[PDB]
Amino acid sequence: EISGHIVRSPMVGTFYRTPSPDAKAFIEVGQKVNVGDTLCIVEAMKMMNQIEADKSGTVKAILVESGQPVEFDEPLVVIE
Amino acid sequence: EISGHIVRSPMVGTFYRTPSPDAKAFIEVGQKVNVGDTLCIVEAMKMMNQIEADKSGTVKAILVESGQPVEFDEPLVVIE
Ligand SMILES: *C(=O)CCCC[C@@H]1SC[C@@H]2NC(=O)N[C@@H]21
Ligand SMILES: *C(=O)CCCC[C@@H]1SC[C@@H]2NC(=O)N[C@@H]21
Repeated sequence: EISGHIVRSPMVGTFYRTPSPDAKAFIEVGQKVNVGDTLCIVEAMKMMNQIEADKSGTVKAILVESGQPVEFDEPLVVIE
Repeated sequence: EISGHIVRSPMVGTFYRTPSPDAKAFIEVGQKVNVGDTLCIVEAMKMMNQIEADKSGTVKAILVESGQPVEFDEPLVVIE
């Protein structure tokens, strides 16, 4: 059912929506993003990987909640 | 940009995706739901309101994370 371009995790770690515990989220559903825009962060033992959009579009859905563990290739964000 | 049928909060309270702190979520993006299916819970001072689907379709997006406060009429879930 999930149609659109799916941005997947490039690593095993913990998913975060924000640049810090007190900051606002990089993106929200309905937001337009451009190639290169940071969508989220996946962290593993303090190694923090900033996941960027590989194509421009609108954020259709965010599939994981902040603080949740993600696997390699796990769907994170859908862009339409 | 958010196209589809939007299920909104009927009250001011706290949004929860699960029936208990240790349970799995009622729904996930991509899941097909039928009228009457529970999508989430909004809680205010232990008054727990189970939000049900008013139409059948596929969950396109979930707009709030568990434990976050929601306002009256705030968009919660999008059904396509
Ligand atoms: C390390 O274990 C200390 C906490 C690290 C927090 C980082 S900053 C970027 C991520 N966003 C967030 O909310 N927490 C993560
Ligand atoms: C009251 O303040 C005690 C905690 C109430 C927990 C309830 S059970 C249904 C909701 N889901 C969840 O994860 N927590 C909420």
